[PDB]
Amino acid sequence: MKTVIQDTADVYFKRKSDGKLVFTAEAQTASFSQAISEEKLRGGIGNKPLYILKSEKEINLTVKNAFFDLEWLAMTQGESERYEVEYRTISDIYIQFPNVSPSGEFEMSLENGNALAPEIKFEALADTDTDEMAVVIEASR
Amino acid sequence: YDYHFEVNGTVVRHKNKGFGYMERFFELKESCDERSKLSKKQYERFNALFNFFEKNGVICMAKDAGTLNTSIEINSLAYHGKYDVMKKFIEEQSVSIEDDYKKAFFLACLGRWEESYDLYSNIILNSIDESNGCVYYLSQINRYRIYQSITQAVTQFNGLGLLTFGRHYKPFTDEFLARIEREMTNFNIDDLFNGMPFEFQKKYKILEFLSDNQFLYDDTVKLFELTNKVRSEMSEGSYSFGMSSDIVVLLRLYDNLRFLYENCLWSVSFHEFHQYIRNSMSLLIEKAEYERTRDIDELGFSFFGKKSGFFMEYYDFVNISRHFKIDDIKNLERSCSIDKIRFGEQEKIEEYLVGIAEEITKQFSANGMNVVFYTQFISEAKAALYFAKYVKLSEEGLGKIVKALLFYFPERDLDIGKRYVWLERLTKCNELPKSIISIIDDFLVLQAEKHIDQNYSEVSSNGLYSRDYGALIKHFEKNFISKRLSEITLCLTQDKQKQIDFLFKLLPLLSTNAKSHLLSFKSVENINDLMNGIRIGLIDEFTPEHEELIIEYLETRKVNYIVEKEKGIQTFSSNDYMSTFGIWYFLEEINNSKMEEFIGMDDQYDFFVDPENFDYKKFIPSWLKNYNDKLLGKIAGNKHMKHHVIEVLKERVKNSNDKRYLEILMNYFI
Amino acid sequence: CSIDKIRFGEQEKIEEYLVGIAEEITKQFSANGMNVVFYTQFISEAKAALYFAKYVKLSEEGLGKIVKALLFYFPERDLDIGKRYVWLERLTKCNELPKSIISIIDDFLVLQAEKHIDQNYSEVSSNGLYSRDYGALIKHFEKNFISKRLSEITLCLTQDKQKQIDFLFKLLPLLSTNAKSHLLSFKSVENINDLMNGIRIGLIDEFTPEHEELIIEYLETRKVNYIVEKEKGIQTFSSNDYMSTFGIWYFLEEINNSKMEEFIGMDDQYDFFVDPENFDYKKFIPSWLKNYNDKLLGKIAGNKHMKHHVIEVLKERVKNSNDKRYLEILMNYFI
Repeated sequence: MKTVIQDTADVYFKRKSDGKLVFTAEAQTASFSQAISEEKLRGGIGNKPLYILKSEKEINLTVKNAFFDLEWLAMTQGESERYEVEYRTISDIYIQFPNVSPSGEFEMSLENGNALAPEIKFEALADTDTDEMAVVIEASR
Repeated sequence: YDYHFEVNGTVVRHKNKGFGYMERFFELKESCDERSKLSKKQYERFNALFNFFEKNGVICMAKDAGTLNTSIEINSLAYHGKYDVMKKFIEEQSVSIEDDYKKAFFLACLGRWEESYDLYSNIILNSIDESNGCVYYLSQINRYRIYQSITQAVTQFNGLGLLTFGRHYKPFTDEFLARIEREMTNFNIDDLFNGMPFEFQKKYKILEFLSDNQFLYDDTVKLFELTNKVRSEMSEGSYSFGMSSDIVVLLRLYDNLRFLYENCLWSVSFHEFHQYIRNSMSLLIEKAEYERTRDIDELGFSFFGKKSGFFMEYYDFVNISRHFKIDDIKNLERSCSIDKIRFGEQEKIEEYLVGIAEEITKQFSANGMNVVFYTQFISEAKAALYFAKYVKLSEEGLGKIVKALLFYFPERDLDIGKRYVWLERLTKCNELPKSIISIIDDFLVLQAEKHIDQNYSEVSSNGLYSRDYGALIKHFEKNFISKRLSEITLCLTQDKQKQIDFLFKLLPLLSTNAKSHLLSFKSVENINDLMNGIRIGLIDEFTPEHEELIIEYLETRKVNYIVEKEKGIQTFSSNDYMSTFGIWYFLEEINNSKMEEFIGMDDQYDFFVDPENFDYKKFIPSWLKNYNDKLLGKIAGNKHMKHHVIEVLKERVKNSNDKRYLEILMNYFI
Repeated sequence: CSIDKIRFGEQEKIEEYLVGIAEEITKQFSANGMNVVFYTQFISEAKAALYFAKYVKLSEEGLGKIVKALLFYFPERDLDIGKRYVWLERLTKCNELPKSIISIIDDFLVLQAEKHIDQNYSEVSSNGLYSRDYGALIKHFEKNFISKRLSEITLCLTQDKQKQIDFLFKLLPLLSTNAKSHLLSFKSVENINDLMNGIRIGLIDEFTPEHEELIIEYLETRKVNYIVEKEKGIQTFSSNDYMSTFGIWYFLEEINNSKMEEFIGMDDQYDFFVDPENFDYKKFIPSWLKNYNDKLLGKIAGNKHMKHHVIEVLKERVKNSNDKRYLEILMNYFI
């Protein structure tokens, strides 16, 4: 007999200037892609005296089953911005992504919203001064 | 469409603009005190609904779910292969139509298609007063499917059957086929659901996909997207939490299998579903193999520790041995190696294999059974035995499997060449108990006795003969010289001329007492004695007599080459094992000074004869195409050979790389 | 797959389609704006077309029109400063840069310079690419580009323009000699970030003792913070790979100070180079091999002690996995 085990992760997306919880949802996937690019970035010998180690890093996250905060909804509906994300996956870890950007796209379903496309993507933004893309905290098992 | 009932068993609201009737159901399900306030009839209805939902796997709403331990159980004797229990139920009496509807499916599984068609025709008539449309609708669909199966099998048995079998057995009489052709004409299955009453079209809309082109129609398209997503997630290097894109595929496949088998729908035995199962199992196997060799991440190692939700079990074993042909498993093995992906619940797998062996043993008692059952069962029994090497069997269960494999198991499709491969694969996972070697000895004794009549030539699709069984016995156990097989060696006269050569090839387990008769009639040839005798032993080295015996061959093939060497033609001898002696020069198996004269006739002859002197710019990849162990070790002992072989392997890896050129490379050279 | 092997036909209607998309974007975003219900169902197609237009050969005028809309009028909500450069580089590399496009990248740079007048505006990328990448892309095709307007804006700074000073310093090679002197009088190498920008610009060829002292201070403070953090489970994952660069410098003997040996245990890639003989060996992430320069790969393969285990790691990653780069670095550079 087969038995399937399915874990879950809770994601909290909120604002920066305040602790205003924008919303909470589950976890679907995370892509950490660090690599380099074509030869146009570095051509000939160039900087022969010193090695420069180019590292293009991207941190994408996908989220489903997201409901928006009632108080935040009321505040924003009645009349640029930098946000943050916190994970609470299971031991259990505390993933914190500061300064994330919410991407997204509108999809129209023929069957009046079959699965209702509740997928939201975040991309980690790296500033010239800030460097902590993600902070991981370890707690009791 | 008010809710989504996801495959994991969680309900999520979709529109539900009115009062939520599903969440309020789970409220009463959780709180026992709130269930008391319901009326008596409503309380009984609540109990009946709770039983149905619990049996179907519905758990709770999406939000209040948490960790979910989803379980799968298929309660169908047809799925597990309990053929004897199916026959017992068929032969017994039917209490009602609900038992006949399952007896018809059991008959269809067993292969008695005509009886199942007649029983379905009866059920269509005896399902009028009972006034339940589900049985009538399913009986119509199943009868249509069985008629399609019969008309398809007729096209094969009256087609290639002249060479497929030879007897050209027609199990369907020419009058039954005409009757089903008359009755099943202008059926128009597509117009079967629309003709039913409007109440039926609304109560049982979910059954509309059966009698339609929709049968595994949307499922295939939805599986295509899931396969694309799963393949993309294995190349971008990304993780997945909760219900991954592959776990959805597994749960959806085991939903379809359960729905088809537990409802006795014959449509589970067609092409649109067979391809679906093949694709789902291939994707799941690939995804399981990928996890075992995942790349360690800077944060992903701690970010996602477990990362696993799959483990091959008895259900996977049966779905792989019943829906995968032998060829498909053959390509899959070389690409993905499941030897590290172990199978669990091996007690149930052992029971399944023992049942397959028991069936294959019984069916040669008469060997005149239903032909369709044989055609559908030999493929499944030819794959479970091919697949048992990945499962650790046990004593006295493996004995029966090796019994049935090396016994009354159809020779027309499991000839001795493939039989030896099956046996060696089975023994790979095991350690070859003593009883197994005794059974192999018995097979050898009966096979030796069989060819005593006139010839009994060992026709094998593969290039492996009966000698390979004894060779494997001695390679794994160099102590099998038992007296019983020698009781036919020298106790019989050495004038049969066919048993003589068979004991010649089975020589390594034969002693000098047997030799005095068996080797007496046999003599020494040019290389024929070497090709037969020393190929399996009894000399094992180029003895002083061989020092001159090879002299004849070295000049016979030398003049044979010279005839077309002084003019130039294709009359060179096809017996190219003269290269082997040249090859034997390289691996310390030829130390003759006259072999410097034969250099120049074969491009690879001086290649092997001259381990360093040979000009290695002349070296060619083709000399390594068919190759073995000690020569592999002999490049590793010659640095200059190795220097050119690594170069040619790299050039091939850049020019023509397909599968094997790195296969030769990585095992050595470093 | 390999779409580059796929060869496209009718590269005159595709060019017209892309030019029409660029015209639509320019018209809508040069005015007050686009309709919100129409912006939803058009921008996804425009982004896809401008990203997929790398395999199409466009003319000089069409390329200029497309670049002038991919840099100026494409909203920052969709295409940030990083993805914008990543999409412009595909168009630039596939052609020979007809010199009409370099003048547009220069205009984009001068627009960013004007934007940088305010103190609180900082570029937010997502790949690690900024305007300095645009400046290096411009130099990759034209070797001198003594900029006119960039030099003019550089010759206007004061002591209260530190953000403008930093931005102009990150684009040093595009400035003229007068602008170079005026800016270099206004700032000097004083920080790890400034030191990195100096090497990328091409100023510090040799590390003076002051640079070594600053690097040692950076390592010491990093060790102090690491010891502070280890009391808890917090382990920060940064985006600047300075520790790896220090190890790569030590391995190549670009520095001659042995005190880097003390700071072992702060990183795993760092200890792989500072103390390769005592590295843990299976704390080695194989993907590091995919980033190193070919000269770095050759020098790593030169060290036989490192080579002995790196060959096994690469063999394991090649036989089990399936990637062209891994086997390539295995067979050309390694054994």
